[PDB]
Amino acid sequence: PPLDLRFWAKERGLRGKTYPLVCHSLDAAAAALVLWNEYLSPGLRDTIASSMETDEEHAGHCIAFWAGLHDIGKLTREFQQQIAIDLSAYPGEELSGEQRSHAAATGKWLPFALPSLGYPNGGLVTGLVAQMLGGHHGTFHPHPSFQSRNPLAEFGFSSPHWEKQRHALLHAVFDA
DNA sequence: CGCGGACGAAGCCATACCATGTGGGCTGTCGCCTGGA
Ligand SMILES: [Fe+3]
Repeated sequence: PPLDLRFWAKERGLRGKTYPLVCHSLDAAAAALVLWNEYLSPGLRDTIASSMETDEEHAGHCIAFWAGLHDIGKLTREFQQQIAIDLSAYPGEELSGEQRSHAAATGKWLPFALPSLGYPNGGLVTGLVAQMLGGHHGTFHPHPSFQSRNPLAEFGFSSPHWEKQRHALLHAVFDA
């Protein structure tokens, strides 16, 4: 699916301009890498890399992709509808009023989409990383507790259009 | 001297703006008189 550039990532004090979400995800991941090489100490990187059974190369790669996903939860409807943006393109997912923050949205959606990329479904690694970046605003949220065998739809993610776009963004930052 | 009644001693407290649609049940009338049935 062709990725769209209408979705926002930053709106405060832009004098009427909108910033694409994908560019924020990517430049964020880049910040993760450059800080992973220039800022962090080699010994601490030995600590983290050792604790995660991986090496600097793939550990840095992983956390870079994770930073690139920090704000993926912004692809809801209450998030972009905050200002006048045309949403009639993709129907469904009407306003329920859960007041979820984008960080909560990502923290609750990641444990069920990324398994197509290889993380073990229901495992621990995907959980810790999911809540880990999902709490990117200082407050961590609990692990997803669902009672329906279709968790994606019970959390309010039922439109195949929206899900197809966020999967597209996921894959985009994944090969990037 | 023996004692009633009343109080007081604490353990407690609590950084990345908007809405509401409803109802139904009670009252009595004449023209009067003759004729025919
Ligand atoms: Fe964020």
